[PDB]
Amino acid sequence: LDPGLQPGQFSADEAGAQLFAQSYQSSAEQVLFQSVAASWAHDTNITAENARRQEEAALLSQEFAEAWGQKAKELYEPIWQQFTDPQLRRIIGAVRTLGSANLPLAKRQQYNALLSQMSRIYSTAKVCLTCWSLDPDLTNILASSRSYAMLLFAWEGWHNAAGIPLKPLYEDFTALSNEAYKQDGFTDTGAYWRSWYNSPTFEDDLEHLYQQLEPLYLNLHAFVRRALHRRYGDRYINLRGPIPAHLLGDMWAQSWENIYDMVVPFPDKPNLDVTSTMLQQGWQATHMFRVAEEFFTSLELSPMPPEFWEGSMLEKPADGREVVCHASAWDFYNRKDFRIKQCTRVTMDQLSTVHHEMGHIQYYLQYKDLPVSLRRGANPGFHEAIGDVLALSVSTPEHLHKIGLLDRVTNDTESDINYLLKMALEKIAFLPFGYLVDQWRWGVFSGRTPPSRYNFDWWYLRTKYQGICPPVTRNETHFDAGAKFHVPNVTPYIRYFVSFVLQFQFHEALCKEAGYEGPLHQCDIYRSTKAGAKLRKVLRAGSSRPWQEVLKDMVGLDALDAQPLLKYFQLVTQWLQEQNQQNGEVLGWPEYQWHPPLPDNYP
Ligand SMILES: *[C@@H]1O[C@H](CO)[C@@H](O[C@@H]2O[C@H](CO)[C@@H](O[C@@H]3O[C@H](CO)[C@@H](O)[C@H](O)[C@@H]3O)[C@H](O)[C@H]2NC(C)=O)[C@H](O)[C@H]1NC(C)=O
Ligand SMILES: *[C@@H]1O[C@H](CO)[C@@H](O[C@@H]2O[C@H](CO)[C@@H](O)[C@H](O)[C@H]2NC(C)=O)[C@H](O)[C@H]1NC(C)=O
Ligand SMILES: *[C@@H]1O[C@H](CO[C@@H]2O[C@@H](C)[C@@H](O)[C@@H](O)[C@@H]2O)[C@@H](O)[C@H](O)[C@H]1NC(C)=O
Ligand code: PRO
Ligand SMILES: [Cl-]
Ligand SMILES: [Zn+2]
Repeated sequence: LDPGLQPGQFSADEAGAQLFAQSYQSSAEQVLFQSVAASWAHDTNITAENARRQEEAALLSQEFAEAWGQKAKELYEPIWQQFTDPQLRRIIGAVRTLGSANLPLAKRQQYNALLSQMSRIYSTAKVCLTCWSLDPDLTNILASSRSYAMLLFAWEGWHNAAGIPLKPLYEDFTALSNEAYKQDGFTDTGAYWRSWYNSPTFEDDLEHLYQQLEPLYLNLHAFVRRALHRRYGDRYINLRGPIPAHLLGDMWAQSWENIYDMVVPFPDKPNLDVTSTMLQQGWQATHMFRVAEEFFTSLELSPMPPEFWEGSMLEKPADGREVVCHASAWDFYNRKDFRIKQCTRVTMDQLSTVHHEMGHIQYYLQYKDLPVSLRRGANPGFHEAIGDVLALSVSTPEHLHKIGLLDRVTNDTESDINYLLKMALEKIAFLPFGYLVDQWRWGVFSGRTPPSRYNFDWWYLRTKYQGICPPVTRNETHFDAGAKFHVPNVTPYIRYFVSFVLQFQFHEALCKEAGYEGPLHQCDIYRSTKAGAKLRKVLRAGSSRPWQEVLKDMVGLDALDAQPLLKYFQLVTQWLQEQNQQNGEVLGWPEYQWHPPLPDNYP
């Protein structure tokens, strides 16, 4: 570590701590930036050499965090919690946590290399028949193929190709991650992740939330299973059993909007899937981003800077380069460079993703002048909710009409049901999955789930919550959790469950602030500068203040609350409930053991 990056001398009182924090900040931007840059160079161009460079950058980051971490502990570890500047408390709090910097040198290297190798495995995995990539090839098949056998080949091929080789590395990563964070005072890595929400009752609170949301999920599930039964027959669909995991339009069955055309209750109404219109109008990735950008500026939030357009990767490279296609938003910590890396496809659901990612960027733009340690969301769920809130307005038939993607719908009860169903397939279907992923990972981190039970416990949770079953037999050679991006890429997941609840709280508060007075689900906050000012306040706060306070200022409540979500969906909730009772549906999957047979002569 260069002497210019070393911590100097500071007094052991609150005054000296302010100077310490300032000095940290003065050096941290350079170190964080070199690391984000190397990560970028790798993720947009996966090679052995770029991985080597990224790891080298990661090592320097760890060295810097060690030097300043230890100095913070030495000087302030007792007294810092009693400092009366809450922002300073948060900075010191952040700096004293070394994470992987706690590992001895050889283990830091092992850890850094594991991250590289798991990332490589997931993002370069292919299914050969030459060979299909996840994005766009297998994504497209799962989205639009209605051949049972073809869907199965894609689902099984993907889970096999991505999951199996990840398992040994993931075991090694879990052990090292735990060793690292134990030194920071946490029982395991999961405990560290959960600490970001600063709630002694976090897990209970999520459980209570889910209890309220579950009946909506059960009704949607029963309704969709009925349609699937009509399409695929009694051989492949059990009306009292879990749904085969490959039939819901999505590799992870995490969102079901791609099977909308199968379940659209009133087809004679205008087609709410505007994809073919985007295609006919010649929309490209770049136009999707401009359209998203303009919504932000309509709220008097920030446009994307030139560095964003010049630096971002908005399409899958045509040069055959290997990239991490999974959409992400990047803060380079230099207050100038902000980027999105997305293998953008021209679809309606991709348009929503563009908004999601740009929500992240907008947060970055708004809090770029805070000290580095405070450049985070009020909690990670806040960061995930921003773009989704705007996307709720964009999805409304009225907004789609405003932007030339839809002919004015008859504002009647049946148009409402269509729309709320399409939204339910996207938002309600996700809830059990958003909830279960970190439950699996928390179990792994605590040792409750050893490698010998990785798949057993994954499918337990997948069945328990989503009511799905694998369409082919799985065993512990398979590592099906590994075939979902966030696991090998070590990105926490509970943020999304939190987000999916919170975004409806945001939507309600912003719509009220916008002076809108109709039904919640028909709200469009486009061009509300009052709604923009309210959202801006949240964004500029970063992690400077307790999330409960920031939420109170915004929404009038200091807690996550399912009621705004329920109010938004109430009409389709009622309707689905009636369709299910009239069809004599069983709510749930009491034949919990059931799996479908193989298609004739597979493969
Ligand atoms: C589509 O049609 C629905 C009717 O099914 C319209 O919803 C209605 O919108 C009006 C006007 O915003 C609402 O009246 C308002 O009531 C509040 C008090 O509740 C009052 O403070 C306001 O002054 C205003 O008069 C009405 O509540 C609402 N009706 C229902 C049943 O929700 C909707 O406006 C139409 N949407 C579009 C986009 O054209
Ligand atoms: C992808 O990454 C590789 C490195 O793994 C890049 O290859 C280097 O490019 C520089 C600058 O043009 C050359 O001078 C070097 O000879 C290359 N270095 C090595 C170690 O091979 C490559 O340019 C990157 N591709 C793209 C499209 O950015
Ligand atoms: C786990 O299963 C592996 C392959 O699965 C088998 O073949 C597929 C196509 C299905 O028909 C399935 O029922 C079969 O089990 C086996 O190669 C492997 O031996 C199994 N691993 C262990 C550790 O038992
Ligand atoms: O794709 C995923 O898994 C998460 C959830 C929605 C946004 N990104
Ligand atoms: Cl999180
Ligand atoms: Zn996100």
